[PDB]
Parts: sequence; structure tokens; C-alpha cells
Amino acid sequence: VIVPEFNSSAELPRPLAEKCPSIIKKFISAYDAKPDFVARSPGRVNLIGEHIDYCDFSVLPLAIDFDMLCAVKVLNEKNPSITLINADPKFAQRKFDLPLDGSYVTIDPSVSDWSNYFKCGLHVAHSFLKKLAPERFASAPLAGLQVFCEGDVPTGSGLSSSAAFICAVALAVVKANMGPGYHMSKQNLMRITVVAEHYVGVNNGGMDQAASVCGEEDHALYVEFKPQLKATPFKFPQLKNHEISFVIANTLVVSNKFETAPTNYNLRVVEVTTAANVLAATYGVVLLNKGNLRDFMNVYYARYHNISTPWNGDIESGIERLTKMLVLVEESLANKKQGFSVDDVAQSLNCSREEFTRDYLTTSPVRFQVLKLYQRAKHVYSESLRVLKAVKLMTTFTADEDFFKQFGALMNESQASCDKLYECSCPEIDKICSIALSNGSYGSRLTGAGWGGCTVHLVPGGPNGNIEKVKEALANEFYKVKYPKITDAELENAIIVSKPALGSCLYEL
Ligand SMILES: Nc1ncnc2c1ncn2[C@@H]1O[C@H](COP(=O)(O)OP(=O)(O)NP(=O)(O)O)[C@@H](O)[C@H]1O
Ligand SMILES: OC[C@H]1O[C@H](O)[C@H](O)[C@@H](O)[C@H]1O
Ligand SMILES: [Cl-]
Ligand SMILES: [Mg+2]
Repeated sequence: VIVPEFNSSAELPRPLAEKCPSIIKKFISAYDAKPDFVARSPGRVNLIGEHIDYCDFSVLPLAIDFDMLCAVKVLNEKNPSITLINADPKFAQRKFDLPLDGSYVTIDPSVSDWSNYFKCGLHVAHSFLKKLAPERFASAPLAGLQVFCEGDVPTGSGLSSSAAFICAVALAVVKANMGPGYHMSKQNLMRITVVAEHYVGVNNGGMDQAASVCGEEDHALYVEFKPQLKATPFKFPQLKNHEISFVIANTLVVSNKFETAPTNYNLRVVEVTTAANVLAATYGVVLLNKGNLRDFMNVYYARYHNISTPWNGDIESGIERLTKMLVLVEESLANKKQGFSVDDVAQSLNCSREEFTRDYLTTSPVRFQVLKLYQRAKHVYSESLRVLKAVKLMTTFTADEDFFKQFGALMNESQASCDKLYECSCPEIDKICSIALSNGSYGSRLTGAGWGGCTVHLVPGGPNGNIEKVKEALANEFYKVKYPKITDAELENAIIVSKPALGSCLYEL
């Protein structure tokens, strides 16, 4: 399958139908000419499977009706450049020249600037282009461009406005250079965007990109990273008397992953990697760039269970192995519930503090006193396990309530883990979850990285449903309390009932 291109002639996807026209006007106002096409990429929600992506564990995301639109115009210039315009005053106009030799544009994390994120998508698109038409792009520049950007994904909301942006850009950039007769495959799109953020210093998994790219209206996705990168859409189960609905409630606590990366995001990545390596050593194995927790799982099994072949995702076998993994964590990491010092670790790995450091603490700077290897691994394994179960549910119920509860429970377990083991929750999240559970929710948890941002709630929808009940309670018990100045409008914007949206796409003009 390819990324869908739409035209004027083309019923048009709601979102396109609804937003293009306007963006189109903005572009004219901005550049005094009509754009050539419009690239879109949505935001996303992760139903379950938090902070396991970077360990190669599979997740349960969904694309939402919030997106990023890029109106583009392709230019013929002697000395090609890129002009960036944003609908949001917050984002100032940027303009830069593309190296004539066909080299890459410098990305400097030293600065927190929106153009950086653009450059990120540019880069990946570029790299890809070089491979595709080396002839054309080897030592020559890409087309200059005029870009107008308008996103409705709330920033630092944990709904990944970041990925919606990057993906839209990568898409647009490939199209602009390949031309109209060229059609991107969702797979390539995905595959190239999944690491874009690393350029900006954030070592995340590709969950965000995978969802933005693979979303399908009315479909949830089961994203896998190994043995192969893959997204598989599915429809929720059909209940008899009810609707499966997911409600998002923004805490309104701004959480930008980059800003706190060293003590937050990136610190987690380190603890888990570290843990993976300690376990190895503790079990006398060699992991392989260091190995991850999934790596340890395969190796152990390979070395001690004689299983030659690496885990394929088979659900049943997975449940089994993870459970086991949980046992080993308990058996070997639990003595340091308090945390491992660099000393404890280095000793654990037969290292010098310097080795540990070169090898682990320098690729990305992190700040800490201790490393919580026990809890982080524990979370990872258990959260992974939770996914496998969720998938089974979503796939294989007498009473509707049987699903509500079962799935809800998993969600609740995930929240607890996130909060107690991974420590990425927050009072506001905590408060939202409590209110929701008591008022109609079956499962409540943060979504995305945590440390603020949004929450997801499994609530029975439709006529026989409780959406309004929850909404109301939240309004009265949380928002109106924590944010007295909040307006019905803002409120409305803080609570959303989500429907799976379509992923990346194109509009031609
Ligand atoms: N609408 C937008 N327009 C321009 N740049 C954007 C936009 N949305 C995101 N960006 C850039 O991408 C960065 C990351 O998105 P942001 O939402 O702020 O934080 P995040 O924690 O990385 N992701 P998330 O919380 O999941 O949305 C921002 O700080 C901007 O530099
Ligand atoms: O699950 C937490 C989530 O955090 C951010 O949203 C990252 O971009 C994702 O790759 C993922 O790790
Ligand atoms: Cl580049
Ligand atoms: Mg975030």
C-alpha cells in the first residue's frame, strides 16, 4: 500500500475536506501564489504499551483527528532555499539555503527551534532521496520550497504533534522532489521517519511515526518493531449494547520530551539499556549500540533454552517468555530496589567507571544520582506482557462488560506501573484517573511519555453510554478546580472523544 493521494475530483477524507481550503488561503496570503499540494499527518494516541517501543516491544496506538498540514510550493531557483511559515505566531518564520553540493543541512540541538524539527524530516527525506535517485541527488541540491504550516495537534500534549510534523514534512519533501507521478509507500515513509527525532537528540522508538503513517479510519494498530517493522490495523470488537470509546483528557500540563530529556526521557532509555546489560552479565551472556531488554530475552532463551530462532511475536510464546523474564528480574535486580550507583553498575559489568561512562553516559547526556534498573526493567517486561493480552482481548466475550473490565484492568495496571515503577506519571494525571474511574471509566491511564500531557479512558460510548457522565465530572471535579479561569471552549478542547483517523496523506492542487 501507498500513501493516499487525493485530488479535487476525489468524497474527500473529512479532515482534508475540512481544513485544506483554509490552509490554501493562508498560503496564498503568505506567498502570493497557489501551493502545489498539501501534506497531512495526524497525531496519535497510545491505548497501551508505554515506554517499551525503544526496547523493541510492540504497542497499541491509534491515529487521531488532530493533524499537521503542510502547504507546499515547488520552486525553480538558481540557489535553492526553504522558507517556512507557520499559522502560529509562536512559530516564527524561518528561511534557509540548501547546500549546492547536495550535502545535508546542519541540525543543531543546542537550540530549541521549530525549524529543527522541519530539518529533521528534511534530513530523513533527503537520505532516502539520495538512495532512490543518486543520479539526481548525489552531489546536487533538492528543490527549493515555500512552506506553510498549520497544526491542530496540541503541543507538549503527549499526542505527538512532533511526529505529525515530521511525517508531514518527510512526505512533502519526497513528493516535491519525485514529482507527481511518484507514489510513496506507507512502509518507506514509516521506515524512514521512525528515527528522525534522534537527530534532535531524543532517543525514542518509532511508535509515533508508525501510527501517524499507518493510521486507518476506524482502525487501531498493532505496531511491531522486530523481527520486522510493521503496523497492523484492526477494528475493535463488536459489542452488542455498547460502543467501545476512548476519551482523551488533557491535563493541560505541558510536557516537552526534549526539554527534560536528560533527567526524564533519555534517562529512562539509559536505565533500561543499562539494565539489559546487567542482566546479561548476571546471566553470563553477551548481548550483541548496546543490546536491549528484548535482546536479553532472546539470548537467554537461546543460550539456556536452546531456542535458535528469535522471538517472532507469537503471542502465546511471548506471554511465556516475558513471565519468565519477570522472574529473572525479581531474582537478580530486586536486591537493589534502592537504585544502582555507577559503582554498583560498573562492578556489575566488570568495568571501570570510565568504561561505563564512555560506553553508556555519553552518547546522550543524562543527569542522575542513581539508576533504577529494577523498576525500569520490571515495567518494561510487564508492560510488554500487558500488550500481548490486550491484543488477545481486541481480537478474541459474552457480556459487553466482560470486555470493559478486562481491558480496563490492563489499562489500570499500566497506569500503576507507569507511575510506581517508571515514575512518569503526575498529580494531575493521577487526579484525572481517579475522577474518571469513579465516574464511568473502566480504565484510565496516561498516554505518551507522561510527566503531564494527556490521558486516555475506556468509556462505554453511544446511547447506552457514559461519555457525558465522565466529561461532566471531569469538568467539575478537575478542570474547573485546577483551572478556574478555564472557558467552556478551552474545556471543550481539553476533552475529546477519539475516533481512529486516517494516517499520512496527500492533497493535490
Ligand atoms: N504545530 C507545530 N508547528 C511547528 N513546529 C511544531 C509544531 N508542533 C510541534 N512542533 C515542533 O516540534 C516540537 C516537539 O513537539 P511538542 O508537542 O512540543 O513536544 P513533544 O514532547 O516532543 N511531543 P508531544 O508532547 O507528544 O506533542 C516542538 O517543540 C516544535 O519545535
Ligand atoms: O511510550 C512513550 C512514548 O514517548 C514519546 O511519545 C516517544 O516519542 C515514543 O516513541 C514513546 O516511547
Ligand atoms: Cl538535509
Ligand atoms: Mg511529551
